[PDB]
Amino acid sequence: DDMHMVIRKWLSSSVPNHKQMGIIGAVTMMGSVALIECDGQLSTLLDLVGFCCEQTPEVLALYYDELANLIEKQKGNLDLQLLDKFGKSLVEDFPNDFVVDLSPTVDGSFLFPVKSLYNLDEDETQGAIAINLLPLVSQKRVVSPICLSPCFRL
Amino acid sequence: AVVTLLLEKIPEFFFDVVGTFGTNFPRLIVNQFKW
Repeated sequence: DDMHMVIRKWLSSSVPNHKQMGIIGAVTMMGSVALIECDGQLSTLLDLVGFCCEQTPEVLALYYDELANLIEKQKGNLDLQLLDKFGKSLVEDFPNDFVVDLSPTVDGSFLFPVKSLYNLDEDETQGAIAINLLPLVSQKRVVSPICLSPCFRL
Repeated sequence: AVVTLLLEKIPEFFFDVVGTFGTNFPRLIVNQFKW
């Protein structure tokens, strides 16, 4: 945890890299806590991870991917309560990133709307259509942590 | 409060900070780097 405290510098940004290595180390040290006194050093050195995640870029997506790899690697262990404390605010960021609407046949603006005229690709196996993966994809410019692939993996 | 001041900052109790209050004025100051 002092190495990741050193990675706190890495997480802060030593160079063009080391922020990535920070989150790989952070989630790896986190999964060792998944199977108190060390719960406080966990959350303080987690808030920097949330900070770099709160910073705009794909460094949030990497935090998502890493939590996905942690659930994938240790499945029988890692009880539900500990990981729920870790991610329930990262899971629930997908189905409300944009999909809270009612009639998805409209376009809104759907910025750069090439598929305002042909939306709603072929699945049809549902009973509601709120935005259905369209509106976050509209504006898109995302690294698909945004109700998309790395977030769906978690 | 102010960025160089004392009362809301670590320098309020730094006039009588001790070896135990060393990493206490440095605790609230140490909180100002997360996020």
